[PDB]
Amino acid sequence: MPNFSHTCSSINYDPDSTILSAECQARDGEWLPTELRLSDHIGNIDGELQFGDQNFQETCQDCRLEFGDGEQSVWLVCTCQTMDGEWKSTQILLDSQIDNNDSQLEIG
Ligand SMILES: OC[C@H]1O[C@H](O[C@H]2[C@@H](O)[C@H](O)[C@@H](CO)O[C@@H]2O)[C@@H](O)[C@@H](O)[C@@H]1O
Repeated sequence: MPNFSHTCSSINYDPDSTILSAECQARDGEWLPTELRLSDHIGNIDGELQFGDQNFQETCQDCRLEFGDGEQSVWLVCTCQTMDGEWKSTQILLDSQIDNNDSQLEIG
């Protein structure tokens, strides 16, 4: 269902504190800024990235968003260390079971 793309603009993601910042329009038509911490639903699992877990940037580096053919989407890729200590590249699409209300930001 709907995502924070068209509803919000100026998608920012700091790789240190992993916080997503973007301006969204409220029901009153007013524009406000919102922040979100993915670490809450993203953790490391034997070298892979999955939803439901937490604490991932601590064991991962080079996190960066990537725009596809249409700037209406950005994709999250990060290198996460494995339990043996090896480094591997994983990928994950934020667009999915996540959405933002007109004036509030909460999972759908
Ligand atoms: O911050 C603790 C860390 O613990 C768990 O991760 C394990 C493993 O996947 C990691 O590769 C190594 C460190 O490189 O540590 C543990 O053995 C996870 O619960 C992870 O989410 C958490 O951040």
